[PDB]
Amino acid sequence: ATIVALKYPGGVVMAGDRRSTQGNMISGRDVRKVYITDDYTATGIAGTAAVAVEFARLYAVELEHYEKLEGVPLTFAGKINRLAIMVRGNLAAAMQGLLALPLLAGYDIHASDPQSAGRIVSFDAAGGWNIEEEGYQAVGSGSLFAKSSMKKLYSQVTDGDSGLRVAVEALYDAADDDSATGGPDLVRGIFPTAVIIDADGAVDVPESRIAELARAIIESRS
Amino acid sequence: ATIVALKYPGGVVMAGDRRSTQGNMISGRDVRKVYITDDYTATGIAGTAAVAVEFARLYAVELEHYEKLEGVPLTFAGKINRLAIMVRGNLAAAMQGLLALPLLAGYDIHASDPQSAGRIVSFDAAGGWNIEEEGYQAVGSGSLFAKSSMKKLYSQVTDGDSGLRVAVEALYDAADDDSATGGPDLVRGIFPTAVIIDADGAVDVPESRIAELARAIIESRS
Amino acid sequence: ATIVALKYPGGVVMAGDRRSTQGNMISGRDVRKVYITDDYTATGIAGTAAVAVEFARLYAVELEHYEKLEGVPLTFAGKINRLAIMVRGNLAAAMQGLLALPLLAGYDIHASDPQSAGRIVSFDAAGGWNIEEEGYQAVGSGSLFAKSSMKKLYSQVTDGDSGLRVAVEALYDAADDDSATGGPDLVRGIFPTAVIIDADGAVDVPESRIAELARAIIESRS
Amino acid sequence: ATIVALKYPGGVVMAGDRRSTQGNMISGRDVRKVYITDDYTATGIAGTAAVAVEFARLYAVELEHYEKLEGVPLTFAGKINRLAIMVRGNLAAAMQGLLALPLLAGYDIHASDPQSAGRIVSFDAAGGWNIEEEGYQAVGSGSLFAKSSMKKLYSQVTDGDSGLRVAVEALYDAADDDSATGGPDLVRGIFPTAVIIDADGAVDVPESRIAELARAIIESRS
Amino acid sequence: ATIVALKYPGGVVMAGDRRSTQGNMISGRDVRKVYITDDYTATGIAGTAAVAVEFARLYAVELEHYEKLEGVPLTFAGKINRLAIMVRGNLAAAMQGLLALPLLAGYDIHASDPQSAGRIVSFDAAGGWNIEEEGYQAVGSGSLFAKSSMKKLYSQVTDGDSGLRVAVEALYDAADDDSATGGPDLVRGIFPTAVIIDADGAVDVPESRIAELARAIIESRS
Amino acid sequence: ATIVALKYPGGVVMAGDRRSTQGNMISGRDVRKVYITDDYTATGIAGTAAVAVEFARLYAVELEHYEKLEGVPLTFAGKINRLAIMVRGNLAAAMQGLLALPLLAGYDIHASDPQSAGRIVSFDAAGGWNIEEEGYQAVGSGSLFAKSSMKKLYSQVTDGDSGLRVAVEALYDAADDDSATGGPDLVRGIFPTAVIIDADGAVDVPESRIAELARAIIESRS
Amino acid sequence: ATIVALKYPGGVVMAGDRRSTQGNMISGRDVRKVYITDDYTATGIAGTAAVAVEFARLYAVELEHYEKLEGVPLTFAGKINRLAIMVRGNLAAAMQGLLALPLLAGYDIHASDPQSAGRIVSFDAAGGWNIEEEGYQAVGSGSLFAKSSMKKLYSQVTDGDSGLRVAVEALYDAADDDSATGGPDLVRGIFPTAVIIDADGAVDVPESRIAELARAIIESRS
Amino acid sequence: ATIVALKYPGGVVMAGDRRSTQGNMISGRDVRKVYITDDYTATGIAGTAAVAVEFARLYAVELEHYEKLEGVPLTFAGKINRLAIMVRGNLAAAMQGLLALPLLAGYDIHASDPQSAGRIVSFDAAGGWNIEEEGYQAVGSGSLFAKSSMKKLYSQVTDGDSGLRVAVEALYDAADDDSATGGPDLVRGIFPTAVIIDADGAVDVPESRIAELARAIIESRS
Amino acid sequence: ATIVALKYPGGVVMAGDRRSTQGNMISGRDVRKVYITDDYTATGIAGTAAVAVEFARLYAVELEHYEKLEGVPLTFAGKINRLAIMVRGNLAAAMQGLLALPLLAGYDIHASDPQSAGRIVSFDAAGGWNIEEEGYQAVGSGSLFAKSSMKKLYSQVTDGDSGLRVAVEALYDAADDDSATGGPDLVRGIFPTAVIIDADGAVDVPESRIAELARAIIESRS
Repeated sequence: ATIVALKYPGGVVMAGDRRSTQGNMISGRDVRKVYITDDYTATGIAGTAAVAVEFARLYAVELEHYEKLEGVPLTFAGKINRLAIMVRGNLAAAMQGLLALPLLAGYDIHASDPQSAGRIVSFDAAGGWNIEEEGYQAVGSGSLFAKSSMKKLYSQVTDGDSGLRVAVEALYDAADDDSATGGPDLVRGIFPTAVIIDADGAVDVPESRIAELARAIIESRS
Repeated sequence: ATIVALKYPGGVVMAGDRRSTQGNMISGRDVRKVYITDDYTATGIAGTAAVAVEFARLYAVELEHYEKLEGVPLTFAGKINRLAIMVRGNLAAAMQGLLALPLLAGYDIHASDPQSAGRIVSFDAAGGWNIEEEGYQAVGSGSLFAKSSMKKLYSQVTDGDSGLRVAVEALYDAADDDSATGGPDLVRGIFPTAVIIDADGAVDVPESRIAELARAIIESRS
Repeated sequence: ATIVALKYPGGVVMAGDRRSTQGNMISGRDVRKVYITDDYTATGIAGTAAVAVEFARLYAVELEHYEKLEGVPLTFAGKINRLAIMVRGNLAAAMQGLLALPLLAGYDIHASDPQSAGRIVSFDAAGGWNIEEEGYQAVGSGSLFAKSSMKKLYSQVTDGDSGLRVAVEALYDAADDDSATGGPDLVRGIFPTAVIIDADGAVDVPESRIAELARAIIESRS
Repeated sequence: ATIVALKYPGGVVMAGDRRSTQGNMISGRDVRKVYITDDYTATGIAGTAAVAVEFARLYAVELEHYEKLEGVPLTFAGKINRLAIMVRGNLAAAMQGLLALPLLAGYDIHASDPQSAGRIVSFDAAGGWNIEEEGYQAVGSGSLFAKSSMKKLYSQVTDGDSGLRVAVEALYDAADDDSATGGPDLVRGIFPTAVIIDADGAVDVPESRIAELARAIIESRS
Repeated sequence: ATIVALKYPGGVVMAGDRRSTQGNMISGRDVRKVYITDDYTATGIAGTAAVAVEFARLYAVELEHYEKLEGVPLTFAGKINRLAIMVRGNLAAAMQGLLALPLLAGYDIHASDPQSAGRIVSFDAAGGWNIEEEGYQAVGSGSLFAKSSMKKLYSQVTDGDSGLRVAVEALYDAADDDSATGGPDLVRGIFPTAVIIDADGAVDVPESRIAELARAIIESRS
Repeated sequence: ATIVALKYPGGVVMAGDRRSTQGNMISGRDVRKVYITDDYTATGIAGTAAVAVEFARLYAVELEHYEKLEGVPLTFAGKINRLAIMVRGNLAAAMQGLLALPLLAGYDIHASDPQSAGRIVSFDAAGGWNIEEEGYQAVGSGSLFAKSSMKKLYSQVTDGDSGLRVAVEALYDAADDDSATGGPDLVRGIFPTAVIIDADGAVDVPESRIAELARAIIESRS
Repeated sequence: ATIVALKYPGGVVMAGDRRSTQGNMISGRDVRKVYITDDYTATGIAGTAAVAVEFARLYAVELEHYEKLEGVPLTFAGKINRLAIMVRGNLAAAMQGLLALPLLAGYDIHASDPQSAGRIVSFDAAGGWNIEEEGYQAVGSGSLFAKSSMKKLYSQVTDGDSGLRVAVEALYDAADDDSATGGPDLVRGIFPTAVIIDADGAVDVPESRIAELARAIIESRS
Repeated sequence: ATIVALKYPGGVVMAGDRRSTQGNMISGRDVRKVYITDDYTATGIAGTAAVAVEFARLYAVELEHYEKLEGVPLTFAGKINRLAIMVRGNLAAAMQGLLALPLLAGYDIHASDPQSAGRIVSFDAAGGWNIEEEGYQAVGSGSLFAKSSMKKLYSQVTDGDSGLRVAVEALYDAADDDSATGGPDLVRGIFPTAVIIDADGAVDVPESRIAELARAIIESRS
Repeated sequence: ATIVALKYPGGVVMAGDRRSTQGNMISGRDVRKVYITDDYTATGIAGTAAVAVEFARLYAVELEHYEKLEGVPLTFAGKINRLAIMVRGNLAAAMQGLLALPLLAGYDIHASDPQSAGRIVSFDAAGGWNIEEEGYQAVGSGSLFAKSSMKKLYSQVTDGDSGLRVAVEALYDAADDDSATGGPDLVRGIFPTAVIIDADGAVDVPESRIAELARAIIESRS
């Protein structure tokens, strides 16, 4: 399990792997771990799937409920506070073993500079949150390898396509260096899913672009 | 870690994977686990590498020492007894965690029927040994998947090439179903190693044949 | 504690940090961890210093004793076997907490190709050894960060100076990403020590070259 | 984590480091640990960030709520009592491992002598509080080194700039003597944050002054 | 218990406190912890007295025995090795609770520069040794406070008297900041003992000089 | 921590030390441990400060509340019962480690003989109370030494000044024999605080008298 | 169990109680705990009687054996070393519960000043020894009370009778303050035993003198 | 702690010691343990004082409350039932260590024979009660010795004075045979307290009679 | 199990009960526990019978062996030392549960006064021994009751018959007060065994005298 997210001028990208493992045996091959909560942010949870899907659904439901009740969407700080409270409320279950660490990436429509409106937030096991400002952040088992790869590869990010390519390459490096992370599948045609958030909203990247990027990266590495 | 061995008319084949993992992180990519002790048998040990290489070297040294002292090679039963004693003498270290389960495949030159002279022997953690007679046997973490694949694929074994193809396909299935087993590497050009033992002795299969077999299997599975 | 070693055409380089920490408090600022055993190989041990210096001295003494007794130096395989036996004999003390993982880099004078005569060997806690062939290897607390940095930076290695620069940059990255690794000191003038082994023997890199390389890297990163 | 605070004629200064470490790996590089609750006092919490930010926000909210309800600000003794109750109410979580030790520095507008109106209060893990009167106090992992440095350097404090320089030098010494404390960053341009409280209220020290002070201290130490 | 030692041009000084405490109750008031082994070095052990006196006597006896047997005194490296072996041989008793950490200070008569012939060696609990080169080192319960005081006060060391004054001031600071360290006694006339080693040998500082230095320091601090 | 109290004809005196220690390190140098609850009695608590200040404040608040509600002050037996109930209600926290043993000294205005109206009450950890009648009582870590000193020195008590001198001498002896008790400070000018209760009420002894008494005692002991 | 010993001009006295208690029940009423080893020293052991008598007999036997073998008595330092070795050799039994702490008092015939030839040595549980120089020392359960009493009463010691009276008074105070120490028995006529060592040798004090001293002390205390 | 009670024609006597011990150290010298609940019975509790005084006060309060509510005193069986319920309700605290075993002695005014109206009741730790009919009963640490002494001495009981003398002698024997029981004090003038209950009610024995009885017993034993 | 022994002018008597109990069930009714080792002393062991008989036989064998080897009987001190060594050598088995506490009574033929030549020695579980001088001593489960009875009844001992009667009465009292001690049996005719030692040697008391004494005591108690 590895989820990466980096900031590019005018938006933010988010991607994750598609592998679920029960110990050392592979259980899933195309598991989806990146979800869209509402128009201008997406979340990704690494850990137990049973807690991850529940957290995603509950976060989306709470955001929609508040928006319907008050008539206006929550501010970014309010969303961060709600997610932090949700994470903190599961500390006992995390101690038992039901651990889920989410990653939040969104676009701030109430920012003076649209080019620097992208935000990346990481959460701790105890509920603490920190706003990422180095331009990238990764979570999961292979987070360290992906973070090092992004540290070296962030100099080539200029637009959305460059950021997507860097994210795919970081995921490939994490899968190469970690046995719990699943790389691109050229036999079954399974590729990581990505979400791009910009001023127009959050959209889902088509599988064709990710397939071409993965094929190009594999050819280059050969 | 997965090592497979099956019997074909006129000989016996033996193959294993090339992956070493320290927990969940990949440490090796072309680790060799199949060794040739003397002319008419080869061994393969799955488990801790530090114990596996030591066991292989010690077994070869003991066989050579006996052959030099007495002037004649040991019988197959004597070799099985020596290997069983060696395995039994390491039970305390196996209990602590230094476990090594070897697999023995050899050719009996003192058999009435040369076509049925192949032998496969499996060893337990307590030193018990059993002569395999179903025609195939696998050891390691992904032994069950490989054994099922060989159970379905043993009907197509007629000669050495068919047995080698079946072994490679079983290793591929085990790597597909197990995250601790490494499949063929089309980027770095790493392929499993195989040893063929027949009436002329034990030889090492060239990497080119294994590469072509793996490529054909991958193309067929696509 | 971080020690790195990579292979370049015609030799091999080896370097390590200069930090000793007692828990979370800094105890040493210029600790030397890379030692020269004899003419054509050098070793580096990461872990408890009391065991590291003892292991280095004992290995050098054993090599010199064998060379004096037999009149010829040991082969590389013999040196690897001796070091593996020494590491394996300390497993109980390592279990208690006195752990020391050495890294071996040397030059093989009995190789057909002088340009590919460099060797890098890594040792496990149980005494297992593996010959490194990816071109680089790192040990210590910050080994992962240095290994990722070398994975990205190995494409620029052409000669000794390039390899030394890559090693220094990898050490700098490891110190940046790890609080237990000490980076270059521009106030006290403390810089990591490096050893270069080639066909002419093993020599110690002067501090001036490492100082200039570290200053250039710091200026580039600014 | 290290937070220092000392008293100068006519006010009080407060500063802290910008390092967050998850065990031995660095997680944050510009973490803010000094916060302003209201006009005439500021607080600093060392320990778990998830508890520290919550404590700061809750203390500020409680003070504002009381001021709005009663129409007058709380006395200094009342603020100390409220903070002590808040600290005491978290003793079980501190026993489990969620420990947070705050440091309180403020200006008493109801004092006969304005020059001696500065107050420094330290809190224990059990909720006990003591008013600091030696002129300085430090909390965190590297509190001892900073306290010794301030013990030697307090003789040069005459005004606000002298106190700020002494605080920065004490933080530098603590970072030098402790691996968990982050010193000034000349590459990324990260410097410790400081807050100055005087008769006109609590203000935030601009980063430029701290940068010049740190550069001067580094040059002097060279 | 606190023992300090610092280097001055042309020699080395060594001093320690005179307090023995059984838990929280004071048992001794003039305990001697600095001993002279032979002509050109002195040792000081902090910890259990029953082990400290035994270690001092055994070290002196071993040095004298070697000098009598071989006719020449041991080199400094040999003395360090012997002391390290002695410390390492007591690791089990230290684990039970009989811990003794010695501090070694000596003068090297076989050095090119007489002004830089002073040496300070510190030993770890596991037997590891490191040659001190910052110019000072302290051991005992209040070692940190004394080390910080010496860090600030080392700039005034020019000769033997300055070094002695700095050592006495550091001991006074350690006694002030630590309840297990005994300061100067103006009622019973008990003062710390000091040993000065120079090119002429190791001598014992008379109590009168230490008394005057302590009185001057107390008057200055008033 | 040591608090002493003895009876003299016409009143009662009470005094305590000014040292707070966190294990073996000194944390406070002028901590106040003797408090005045109301007109005709004072209390002193030895142990955890966080519990001691809370107990003193709560006892004073309860006494004032009862006096305001009923219009008449509580009898001495009622005050003893209230304090015993308060002590008994904290037995679980004392078992965990939050132990606080108070000492009560007061003047009974409803006694037939004004000269024998002084009362001293000691409390146990389980809430039991006993009225002291030997003429003196001490509590704290160094209670035994102070009690022995008062046993020898009680023959010289004739009036208030004699009792104060005896109490100061007992505190000095306790500080001499105990490392957790702080004696008079001739450098920082810190002296123990004392409270005198007589027929006119409870008053605080000025620091000048205690300073002169301590100086005279120190001169006599020299 | 309480044994006291103090120094007077021209000799040294030693005395102990006569009570043995099995838990809380009295088992003995006239147990002797002070023994004479040879001419110029006597010893007293507090703790388990079965170990105490054995230690006394063994010490006397060893001293006599050495004197007979070498023809000259051991020096005082040699006797101290032998007793320390004997105490150290029983550390395991002391840990189990068979603890015996001896007290050594003797006269040095090889001293320049006969008036200051008295010596008092105390031993720790780990075998450490310290020469007493305050003029008095007590061991046993009620050692603290006796030591405080001697601290106050040492000013009246001028000769042997004064020292004996002070020792008897200290024993009486220890018995008064400790329930495990037996005071003088006026019904059965049991009184503590004392030994006086001077330039003429060690002699046993007659019971009549101790009886008169105890009666006078009891009458004075009435 | 020892409390004795025996029956004589026409009444019943009750007495107890005056010693309180905290482990092995004496804490009290004239502690009162025999109390009068109402006109025709008295109680004595041995064990923790904090529980003993509380039990005595609560029993007296309950008896007075019932007498005031119903207008008639409780029967003896009702009093026994109430005391048994009170003892049974404290079983958990007794299990923790807060054990208190009371002894009840009273006079039955509703009995046919006034000469045999005395009653002695003993209570167990579980709340069980038994009416004593052998003529005597003792409780406390030294209960066995006192019971044996009363077994031998009960033949001389004819009236109140004889019973009082027998009780005092039994207490003296218990104090002689037990170190936790305090005998008569001829120095401080402390003697055991006794209560005599007859047809006229319960009265307190004056100290003079007990003093004369103790002096006569001591003289006889001499 | 109860064994008693008391001293009378001109000799010493020794007696014990005849009951063996396995927990709470009676196993033996006439078990003999008093044995004669040699002419002038007898021993009695209380505890495990399997150890008691072995100890008696071994002690007798050792005494006879020494007497035969040297030609003269051992002194009383030598016998005490041998018995103490034998008891001390069984401390581990006693800790497991095989406890045996012997009682020694003998006649000293080498004493100046024949009337005071009787000796009684008691031994502890750790091997310590004490010579009894109060005139009586008892061991076993009911030792306390017998000792109290002898304390009251020792005033009537004038000769052998009086001592025997006192011993029988003490045994009867111990059996009455203890359920593990067997009293005289008037149905089966079982009575305690006694041994009388005087100047003429040790003899066994006939059962008729003990029967008459027990019958007289029973009649008197009726």
